[PDB]
This record gives sequence, structure tokens and C-alpha cells, in this order.
Amino acid sequence: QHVDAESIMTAPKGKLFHLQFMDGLLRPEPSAFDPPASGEDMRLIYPLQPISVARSMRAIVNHNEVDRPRGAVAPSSYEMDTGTLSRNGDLLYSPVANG
Amino acid sequence: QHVDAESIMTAPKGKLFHLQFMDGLLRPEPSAFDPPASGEDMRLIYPLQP
Amino acid sequence: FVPDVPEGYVAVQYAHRLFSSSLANKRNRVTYTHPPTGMAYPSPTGRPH
Repeated sequence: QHVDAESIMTAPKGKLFHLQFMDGLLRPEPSAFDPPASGEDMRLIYPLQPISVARSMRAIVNHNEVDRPRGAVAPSSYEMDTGTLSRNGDLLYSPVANG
Repeated sequence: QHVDAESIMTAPKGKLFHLQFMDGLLRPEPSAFDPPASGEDMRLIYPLQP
Repeated sequence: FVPDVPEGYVAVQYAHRLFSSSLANKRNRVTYTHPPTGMAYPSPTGRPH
């Protein structure tokens, strides 16, 4: 999809737009000897806030050179602390230190 | 084409073999995230001269 | 018969951390990094005993 700047500057307030963004991390590298292509990709519209707020993980792949790909995101430790049911019925994470 | 080592060690002298060699200079680089393939390429026969 | 391990060998516990993808002559080979020397060997050939 593409959002025209025209509609962005001319929609009534309360229209809910749906912008799309590429994560370029996993984009293929060009072959070393392949001729340059003409053209330049461009982006006119941008967020004012971080967009990937729901992101748990990213780039679950190996890189053949570096120990981990840049921008790779491990899951938070909290996703995996099963913790304990408490006597109340309240859930708890595991104690961080004894006592 | 491929030249079996058997024929190389067992042809009568004066047989003219036709070996082939890859120039690997222009070989494509693998994608950075693509999984390793199993296997190892090998070469048993070599020249003694350029 | 259980063949004895030869004099030059180094004991090494298997671990998923030892093996990895790597570049080596334009191929994504399954490199093994020897825990003592730390050296990476992409090829099954030529690795330390």
C-alpha cells in the first residue's frame, strides 16, 4: 500500500491512515560484480514515535560474518519467567534474590 | 565433463585427456543469512604447469 | 573392541555454541571453533584431532 501526501494533507481529522514500513535488516546484499541500477528509493512520510512497540523479537537468523546481526532483538526475560501462583491467586515473577 | 582417476591411471600412453577447470573468480557470494549447505567440493587431479 | 583415543587428541564437550554459520570462500560453511585455540575451521577437513 501507499499513502499519498495529498490524502494525508487533505483528509478530515479522525480518518485513520494505514502506513506501512519496511524492516530492511533482512534485505539481500547485491552481487559484487553486478552493475548499479538507476534510481533512488525515497520516503516522504515518517513517524514521530517508535513504531514497533509490540515487537518481542527480531531477525531470527544467523549472519555469516558477525556474531549477531545488528538490530536483532532477543525476547525479554519476563516473557519466560513462569514465576509462581501466589496464595492470593496473584501471579508473580520469580524472586530476584533470596528472601 | 569429468575425468575418472581410473582412466587416468589406466589409459595407454598417448591418449589425450581433456580436463576442465573452473575459474572461481566470478563465483557468486552466498547470502549473509542463508543456512550453510552440507558438502565439500573436492579436486583430485591437478596440473603441474600454468 | 573399543579403540583407544590416540595420543594427540583433545577432549571437547559437544555444544551448540561450537558450531555456526560462516563465510569461507563464498560459501556459508558450518564452522567449528576449537575451544582451546579459539580458531575457526569451516571445513570438516583439516580440523585439529
